[PDB]
Amino acid sequence: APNVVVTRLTLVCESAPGPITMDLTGDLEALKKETIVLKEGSEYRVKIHFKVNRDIVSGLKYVQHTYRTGVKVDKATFMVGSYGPRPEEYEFLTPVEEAPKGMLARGTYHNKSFFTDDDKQDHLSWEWNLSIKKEWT
Ligand SMILES: O=C(CNC(=O)[C@@H]1CCNC1)N[C@H](c1ccc(-c2ccccc2F)cc1)c1cccs1
Repeated sequence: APNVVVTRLTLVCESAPGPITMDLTGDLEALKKETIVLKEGSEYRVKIHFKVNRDIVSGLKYVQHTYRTGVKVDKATFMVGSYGPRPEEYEFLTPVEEAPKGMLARGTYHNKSFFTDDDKQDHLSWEWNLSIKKEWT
C-alpha cells in the first residue's frame, strides 16, 4: 500500500439535490462512464479525499484540467500541503467557485485530475466527465 492513497472526489454544492461523488479506488477506465451533473451557475467546491499511511509528506498538489472539445484547456492548480500518517482519510477543499452559466455553458466537459507533490509523484491521475445542465435533472 503506497504512502498516499487518493480515495474519493466530491463536488460540494449546497444546492445539489444529492451527493455528487466518485470512488477513486476502483477501475479508472470505468470512471469516464460515470458522469456527474452540475446545474449551471452553481456554487461548488472540489473536495479530494486521501489517506497518508506511513510517512509525513509535503508539497501535495491537486491539478485539474478541464477540456471542452475544440477549446484550449482550462487549467487550475491548488496547493494541498503537508500531512502526516493516520487511519482516517483527510479532506482537501478548493475555494468556492461558480460553474459557468447560460445555454452556451451547458454540455459535457472532460476533466483530467492529478494528485501529485513537489517530487512529481503520481499519487493518482484520473479522468471524469462533468455535465452542466439548465436544471439538476
Ligand atoms: O467558463 C470557464 C471560464 N470561466 C469561469 O470559469 C467563470 C468563473 C466564474 N463563473 C464561471 N471555463 C469552462 C469550465 C467549465 C466547467 C468547469 C468545472 C470543472 C470542474 C468542476 C466544475 C466545473 F464547473 C471549469 C471550467 C471551460 C472549460 C474548458 C473550455 S470552457
